Amino acid sequence: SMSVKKPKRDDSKDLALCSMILTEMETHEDAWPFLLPVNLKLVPGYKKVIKKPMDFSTIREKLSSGQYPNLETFALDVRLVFDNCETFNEDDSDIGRAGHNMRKYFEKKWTDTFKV
Ligand SMILES: CC(=O)N(c1cc(O)ccc1C)c1cn(C(C)=O)c2ccccc12
Repeated sequence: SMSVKKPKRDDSKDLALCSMILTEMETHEDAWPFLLPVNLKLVPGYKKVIKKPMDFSTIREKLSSGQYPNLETFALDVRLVFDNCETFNEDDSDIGRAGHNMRKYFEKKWTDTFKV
């Protein structure tokens, strides 16, 4: 409360750490469905069904331009990519399985990186 400060983690390295994680995501073999935005003009259903499209290149732009207030808003956008993928794709399709793989890959990196 007022004049009572909770000890809080050192967040000075978060930008660098999130960029590192995003780089590893971008270079993962199964990253290909997520490297660019879904083409809203060529993919029927997507624009109407997926209310908040997100992809790695958009996250990279936002990260490079100071549009993430904190590390949690970054993680939200990464998870949005995979939540969108699950909504639109069958689990056993190539894109669907890529998304599950990439979510697992992300969440372990997230855990290993930030609760030291
Ligand atoms: C151009 C395009 O729309 N896609 C795409 C396809 C690729 O092979 C490589 C990269 C991308 C961005 C699609 C991504 N999709 C996802 C993530 O569900 C889709 C879901 C349905 C149809 C297309 C896509």
